[PDB]
Amino acid sequence: RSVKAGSAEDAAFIMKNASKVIIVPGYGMAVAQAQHALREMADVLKKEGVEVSYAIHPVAGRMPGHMNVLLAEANVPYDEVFELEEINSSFQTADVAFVIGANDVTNPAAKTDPSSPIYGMPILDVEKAGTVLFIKRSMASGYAGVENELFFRNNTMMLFGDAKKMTEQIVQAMN
Ligand SMILES: NC(=O)c1ccc[n+]([C@@H]2O[C@H](COP(=O)([O-])OP(=O)(O)OC[C@H]3O[C@@H](n4cnc5c(N)ncnc54)[C@H](OP(=O)(O)O)[C@@H]3O)[C@@H](O)[C@H]2O)c1
Repeated sequence: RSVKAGSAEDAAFIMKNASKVIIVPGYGMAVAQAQHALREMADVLKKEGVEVSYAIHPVAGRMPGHMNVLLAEANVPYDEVFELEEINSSFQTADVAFVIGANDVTNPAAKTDPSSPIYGMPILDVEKAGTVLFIKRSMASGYAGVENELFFRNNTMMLFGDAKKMTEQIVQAMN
């Protein structure tokens, strides 16, 4: 087994109702729907009084300064957005981590065990937050998709489905 239960229905808590998280725009996120989903989410939801930064290497997806496009091109802000080495703060208070579409960018293997097929680095210690929403089908390859057992601790994880189903059910249609 792993360590989760409700899919996006859970986001509503770590997303549309989680004092402190970090939208981690991975490959799907912006190219999934998050781009405009986490966009309205980071707004209609940040207004509730919840924080939302972005936990991802400054390259989690296609180009480098691109995942910030879904944040900018959509509407979400990048001032509360931390690339990588500075994520030590985002996840320092985030009692969650909406890890949307990321995959090898969060490979906590470096945080858990270097045995991984790669070497990892200062990823975005996402599992090291309250909950975590790794939204994607399942066999997410990415640049590595290796060691990522992060989905085995306190309700922190991945929510099978498309990043478009992520914010659509939580911030766009919980119940
Ligand atoms: N950006 C650059 O210029 C650059 C340059 C050199 C190295 N890198 C490195 O490349 C890595 C990138 O990490 P990352 O997490 O962003 O990358 P990935 O691991 O490259 O991420 C791809 C992930 O997004 C998902 N995905 C793809 N299409 C999707 C879709 N249509 N809808 C929903 N999900 C989709 C995939 O899983 P699912 O199919 O399960 O969704 C996949 O696992 C980093 O280690 C980085 O340092 C980047």
